[PDB]
Amino acid sequence: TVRSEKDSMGAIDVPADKLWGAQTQRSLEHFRISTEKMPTSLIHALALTKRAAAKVNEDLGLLSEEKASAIRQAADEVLAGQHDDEFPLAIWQTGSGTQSNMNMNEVLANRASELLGGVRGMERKVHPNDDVNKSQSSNDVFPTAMHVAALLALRKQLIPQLKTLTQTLNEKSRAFADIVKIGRAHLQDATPLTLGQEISGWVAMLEHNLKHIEYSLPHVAELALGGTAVGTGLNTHPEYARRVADELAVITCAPFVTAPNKFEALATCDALVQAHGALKGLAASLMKIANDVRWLASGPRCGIGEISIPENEPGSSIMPGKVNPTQCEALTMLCCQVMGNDVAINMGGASGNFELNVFRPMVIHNFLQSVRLLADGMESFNKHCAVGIEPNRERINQLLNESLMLVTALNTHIGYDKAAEIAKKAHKEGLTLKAAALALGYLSEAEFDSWVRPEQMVG
Amino acid sequence: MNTVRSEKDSMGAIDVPADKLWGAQTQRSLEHFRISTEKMPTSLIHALALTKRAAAKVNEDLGLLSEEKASAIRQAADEVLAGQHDDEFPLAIWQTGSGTQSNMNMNEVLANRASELLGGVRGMERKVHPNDDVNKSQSSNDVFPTAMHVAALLALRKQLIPQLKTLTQTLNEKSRAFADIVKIGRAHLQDATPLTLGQEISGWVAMLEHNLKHIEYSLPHVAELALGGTAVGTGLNTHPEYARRVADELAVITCAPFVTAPNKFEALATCDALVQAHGALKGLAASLMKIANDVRWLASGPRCGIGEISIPENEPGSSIMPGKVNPTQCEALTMLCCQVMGNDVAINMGGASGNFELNVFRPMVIHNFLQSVRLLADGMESFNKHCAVGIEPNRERINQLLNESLMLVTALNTHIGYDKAAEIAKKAHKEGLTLKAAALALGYLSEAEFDSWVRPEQMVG
Amino acid sequence: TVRSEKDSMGAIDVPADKLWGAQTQRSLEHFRISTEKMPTSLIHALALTKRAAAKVNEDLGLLSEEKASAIRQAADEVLAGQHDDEFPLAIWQTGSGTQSNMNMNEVLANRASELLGGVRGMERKVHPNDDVNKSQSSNDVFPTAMHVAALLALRKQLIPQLKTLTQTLNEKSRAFADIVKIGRAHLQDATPLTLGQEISGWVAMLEHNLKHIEYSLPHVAELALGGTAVGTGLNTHPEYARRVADELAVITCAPFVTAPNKFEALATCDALVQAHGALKGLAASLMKIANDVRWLASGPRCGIGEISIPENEPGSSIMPGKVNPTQCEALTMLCCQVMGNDVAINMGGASGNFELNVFRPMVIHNFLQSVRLLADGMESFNKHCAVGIEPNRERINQLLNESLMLVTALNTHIGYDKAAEIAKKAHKEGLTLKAAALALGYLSEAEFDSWVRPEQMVG
Amino acid sequence: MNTVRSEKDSMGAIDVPADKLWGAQTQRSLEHFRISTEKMPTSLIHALALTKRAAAKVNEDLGLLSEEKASAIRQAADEVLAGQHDDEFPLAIWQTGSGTQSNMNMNEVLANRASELLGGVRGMERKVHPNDDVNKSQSSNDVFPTAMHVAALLALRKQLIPQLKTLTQTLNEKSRAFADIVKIGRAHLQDATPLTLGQEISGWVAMLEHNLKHIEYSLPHVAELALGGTAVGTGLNTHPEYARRVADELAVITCAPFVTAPNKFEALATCDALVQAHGALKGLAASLMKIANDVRWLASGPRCGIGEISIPENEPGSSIMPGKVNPTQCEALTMLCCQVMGNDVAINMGGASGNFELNVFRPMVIHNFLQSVRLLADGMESFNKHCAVGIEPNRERINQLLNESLMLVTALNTHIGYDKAAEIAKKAHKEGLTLKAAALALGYLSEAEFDSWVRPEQMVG
Repeated sequence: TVRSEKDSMGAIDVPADKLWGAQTQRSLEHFRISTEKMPTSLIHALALTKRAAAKVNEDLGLLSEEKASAIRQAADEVLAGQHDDEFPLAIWQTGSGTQSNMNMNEVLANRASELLGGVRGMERKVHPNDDVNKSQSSNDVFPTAMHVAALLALRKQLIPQLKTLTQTLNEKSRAFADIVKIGRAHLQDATPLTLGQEISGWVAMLEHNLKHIEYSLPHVAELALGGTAVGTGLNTHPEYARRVADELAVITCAPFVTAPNKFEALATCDALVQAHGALKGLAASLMKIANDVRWLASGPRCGIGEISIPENEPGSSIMPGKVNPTQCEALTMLCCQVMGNDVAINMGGASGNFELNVFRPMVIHNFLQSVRLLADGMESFNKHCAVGIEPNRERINQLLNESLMLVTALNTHIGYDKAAEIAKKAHKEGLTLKAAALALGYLSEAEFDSWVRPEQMVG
Repeated sequence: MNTVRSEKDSMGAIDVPADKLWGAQTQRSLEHFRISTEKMPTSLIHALALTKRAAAKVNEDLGLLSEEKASAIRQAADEVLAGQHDDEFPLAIWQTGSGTQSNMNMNEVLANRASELLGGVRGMERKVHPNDDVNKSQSSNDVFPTAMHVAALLALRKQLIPQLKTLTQTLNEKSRAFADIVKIGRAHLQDATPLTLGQEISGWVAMLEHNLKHIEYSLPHVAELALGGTAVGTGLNTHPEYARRVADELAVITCAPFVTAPNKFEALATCDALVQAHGALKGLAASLMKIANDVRWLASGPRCGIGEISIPENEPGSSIMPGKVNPTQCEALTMLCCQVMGNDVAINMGGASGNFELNVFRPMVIHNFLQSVRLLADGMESFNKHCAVGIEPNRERINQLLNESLMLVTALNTHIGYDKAAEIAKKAHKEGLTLKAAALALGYLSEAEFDSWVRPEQMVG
Repeated sequence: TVRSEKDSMGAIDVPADKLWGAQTQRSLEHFRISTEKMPTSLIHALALTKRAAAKVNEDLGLLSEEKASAIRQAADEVLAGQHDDEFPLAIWQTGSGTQSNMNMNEVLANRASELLGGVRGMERKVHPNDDVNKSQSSNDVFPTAMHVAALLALRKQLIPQLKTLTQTLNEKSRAFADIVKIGRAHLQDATPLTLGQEISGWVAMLEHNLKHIEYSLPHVAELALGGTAVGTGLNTHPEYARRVADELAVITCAPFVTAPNKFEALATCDALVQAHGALKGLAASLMKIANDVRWLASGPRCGIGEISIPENEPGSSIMPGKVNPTQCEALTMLCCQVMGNDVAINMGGASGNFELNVFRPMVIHNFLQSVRLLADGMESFNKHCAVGIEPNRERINQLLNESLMLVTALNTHIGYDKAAEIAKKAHKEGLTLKAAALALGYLSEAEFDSWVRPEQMVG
Repeated sequence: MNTVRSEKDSMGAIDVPADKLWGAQTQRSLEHFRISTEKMPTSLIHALALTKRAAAKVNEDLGLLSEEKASAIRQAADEVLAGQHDDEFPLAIWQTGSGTQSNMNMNEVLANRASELLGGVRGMERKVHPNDDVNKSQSSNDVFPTAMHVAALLALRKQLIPQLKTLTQTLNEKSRAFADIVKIGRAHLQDATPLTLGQEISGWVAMLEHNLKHIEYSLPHVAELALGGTAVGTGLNTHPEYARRVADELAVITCAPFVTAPNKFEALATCDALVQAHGALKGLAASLMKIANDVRWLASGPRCGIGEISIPENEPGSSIMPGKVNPTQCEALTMLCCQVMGNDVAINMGGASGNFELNVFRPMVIHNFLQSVRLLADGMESFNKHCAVGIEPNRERINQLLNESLMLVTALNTHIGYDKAAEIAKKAHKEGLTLKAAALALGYLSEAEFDSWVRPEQMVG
């Protein structure tokens, strides 16, 4: 049920049905903290990093073809979801990510050995440090995997969902471009605008956020691999750093480059501090959009009620028409999460010392969580709420025409004094503007209808 | 004034303005830390003056300082406390992280002024000396944290807690006045089963009562003073009774329960008491944010919002816009609540960043802490007098919303059964009717029965 | 492989081998956001809440004995770890926690039905809403479970580990009470103190933190259950709120009480905002302690090196004596996490509206994570680092006696001018204080040894 | 001055100090928002004056305002910009959340002063009118966000970016000067394989270069101006060319690339551009924190720390304490970096909290944003001139640490093999020896061979 594996500290029992080795087993004794583990995106990015390193080491004559090919095959099995239970280590580990680096080295070595006709364990044909970790340090591998996971997640998950939600809201803005509604400023009734114009503000917000996120991508694409222990690249081939970045770009189809300054790359998490700045911007914009949606949908009788949203959860037959804005609640909650995650990242990023930042597992745990939250939240809000936003046209018109805000349309036809007198009488006596104007005898019903045109007050 | 006076320290001579009372170390700090515009607040300047006044009294008691000098230093400190020397403290928050430079600012100003009070002059011929006399038995390392806690505890006791109690009393009065006014509930922003306006306000009251207890729990730790720890916490170069005596003297002159810190290493190496006390303040900020938001949403209108309450109108409006009242006190309060949340993060980072024997993030920590206390105290004072005391219900609007809602339908269940009550509610929702109109249209009851049976005052417990 | 369950929205297929029902299945369609789920502590607290509600409903004659007993048995199975895979829902759900409330209602009803000789599904003998949710709302159940989980986690995990770490450091402080070392202020050499005194500062910090955490417990012990939908308790028995709090106190052995104001209890997360304030205080104290440990252990040759710590991970045979402070790295990282979690909690807690705060899943996700991180982090730091702290006595003495800081011991024997002259000569020429004093002929070697006593300079 | 002047608004009459230029709405705000001590910063006051100067010019171009009045308003605004009226702006940050009251403060001061410039008087007989003339074509809702972006973009362009470039140049000079000085590496705080001091400093340089690019990426969005959106974004009651014309005029007079916001609803309902730009500033704060910490740790000593570099000594020391230099510039800089992190949270909360057509957290957002810019700009300026320009290596100490370390042992591998090199390192560690002493004791090489083979200058790439 167990096998005996060894490292420089001695022998330790490892579960026979697992592919990790002595160092991963020791880490399970020493970092038993909470429940957060490396996310799949990061495990995959680590496997890609090892796949690329093995290819380059083979190209340079440093690693045999049979070993490099077997390591790549084992890495491909990880990427294909065959080894999810082989990565048991906590986020809350050595701050360089050494323990997860060695977790990947051991799993890939033991599995590659089997692919070459050997066994897992100390009789293995492929070796975690001498083969799988060749030319590498934990110090440069972990930040490489951080940036690979971050850039691919932004490109493949977050940006597509942002574009999809933007397109939905742009369609709604055009569909509702002629629906005049009351403005609200300071929460008070205000000058009118169209529902389409209000939604166009949400659209422009998401378009601006996309640009800010795109501006953060070039720095995240810079990779530390090749800096080795402290940034000098001591005892590596002069072409290794460029070659491994090129190979990662090939296999991922993304524009990875080697970091021009390896000391900045090892000593900081600056690219991720900056990129997460754009994500907390998106979180503040999504919070505002989600709040507008839920407030505009509030009711069905004692709130605003200008729009309806899809009803996705069962309700009580004695409470028909009550629709809780549950997608808005999930989205506003995760937006608060992103703001907190930004603080954790900022503290970690501010806390490097000398040649190495050792707050890395926590930084990437927060960053990749924010990406999942924002991408999946935008997907869910789009599919289950935004695509179904519809106006309540009678309620919109009732609020608009019963308000006091259209009174300025009378200024050019009668006095400002008379228009103001009409509004004051309406407010004091609970009348519409039309009823107050007729009672004062300042105009005809025909004149009011001709002169007070909300569709001429939105430009 | 253009004319200068030459002042000296261990580094040499430097020119200071002839009409000012500070000395060489203040002038160097003024010239070397030209960073932004934030300076020590008056509360902290006063706390430093109190600390020097107490230290002079105890040094005299112990035979270490002459009566002549001790009395003159106390007189100079009382002038600072009386507001006569605000322009003598020009230094930035963004200075040395121990607050050494502001300690020396007080030492120099008090020495030069005490010299004049003894018939002498300011400058290098002074009769009283900043380090040998005004800083006797002290270090910057233990003086600045002492002044931090003196300023913090007095601000909490004399400004924040009284204003919190006052706002709580006002809202308790409103809760009692409106105890019989039934209104629609709102959960998830959706219409919900009713409660009274008094019950809703009682929630705000209970929040403020809980916050007071949390703030009170933080006061004993802030009352612990570092003075007597000297440079690294061991008390080297102090009389064995000095730490206790100076805490006692500060307690006498401030009428606050200051005590010497039982562990001077914790007192010098951390800002932990302020990290914890500010945790209670960010709790109060979250509660005030919610209360302020309820007030402004409930007052929203005049015709396209909720409009269940009115608030006092303090700012001019437009003649052509009767009935519009911007909730400006609510806006100031929600803004400062956000400020307190950010200040908490700055404090937490400074508090987490001590090294070995000394935390050197102190000016920044106290700048944020005292700002949060001013904002919460003055914000509650302003919100109370300019909004809370004048909150009133709009009774007709409250009843209109309640009677137009679908949420009173369960009052029918005991009379006609669940199935028919649900049928009425569904018809009312689908057809845009009141519950009464839907019930009459189906023939399930009369108007008199509806009015007899549907009683909101029986639906609030 | 599936069964058909029903709610008010219609029929939906549910996996036959699962115990949840229609509403939980719908939630899996609508809240597919990230990977964070309710933690075990919260699932258990929900089960305890349902167990207590069923007991009280039976006492009041509202629920049959056979149904109440079967519900309690099913809840006990959850608490015993038999149903961990029956709670699949995301944190990022309806902000009142309705979906997780219904998850518990459905699992307990389907399982209780089996315990009464029935089946799971629509033929069940026990009903999720009419039986398991009797006398309750999601609005008051979820905050009750939040406070039950929070108070029990603070009492059973965090406070014991805090006391254990404090005891270890108190023992180290006493053991090292006579070891004089150089002080450090502003990172510069400073007046001496003992290693025991320095550690006593850490101890006093942890003692103060325990008091602050204890002060937060009475508010967390207040429970919302009995306030029902909006706080009025409409259509509940007048004794129900007190009875359910009493029953929770009995079964958990903790001092739960009914909240004296149910409107504060439903409309806010104030108790948890305040309690988390004390946890971020602990995080700032632990950050400082962990940093002192790793800096004091830094080296082995080019840092401070005044203490040694246990070596828990393998190293390279060509780098003997290098010991990375990996427990300090895990602890400082999780302390940053707690600071970020506090911001997320503060935003959620500030964001209630009217009768209900609907940021609750996110608030409790953060709060319970901080408790796990701090409790497990203190356990790990204690077991794997603090218990093994030892002084490097020769290095401590070398730094102390080669510094310039002991010079003030000469002030009372010779001039201050002469002592200052000795220190300046030592600094300019790279000498010890003793060598400089002898070169100036200001004292004998015997006088220096008699007069310069570090053990007399620490009080 | 005790004597008053009666000023009027729509609400009635109120007394203002006779020697002041503001009017009734400023006086009401001053009296109703007595909250703490933070006021509008001078940069924002100047941006509001620039906005009114540009609006007057365009209104005159469009035939909407007489040449007489437009020229007088521009003259009054230029007086504000020249620093002649700082005491005419007394209002708190903690005011109405749209900044209406500070908009009116500028309208009233400029109208009363422009009246005097036309031969008239201040007060109700004035020749120029705050709302009809100075606020013509404008709303508070679009003026205050415009002034926010004008102040923010000019502060970034004229203060922050130049100081960032200057500090970067200094550190690049140091990196080149020290390119040949090999020192011990430190990873996890543990001794590590070597690098040059120039290489280590090149990391700081590269950080500051990256930060400059990130800040530059944020400038186009801040350059978008809300002016012309009026009350809710539709531009009702403006000439169709007004929004473009006023952005063009602001671009001319400031020499900065201001443009009208393509979507006025986004411009009025959010502070998104400032949320994003402040994200780049908190990035810079994290980088500066790391650089400042490296400097102070590397300079720590004089005898019980690292001590690889020296820094300028700017503050007096104790005669009895030669060689001790507190890193006070590093302490001021690390403190303000914490402040920027907290300010970011306050900004994020305000930015997330817009409702419908208007974000009303604006005074708080701009107070934090402009503070962060002052702190980072002035902090970099101060750190550069008072610390960075004078950083020097301690060459003997650098070499002592390098030669006493165990981390040069791999230079032996090619000569004697891994096994013997590892044996030497283990013996040196266990017995407290240098690598050379351990190698000689085992008889594995001579002293001349060790000196020939162990070359740190060959171990840095």
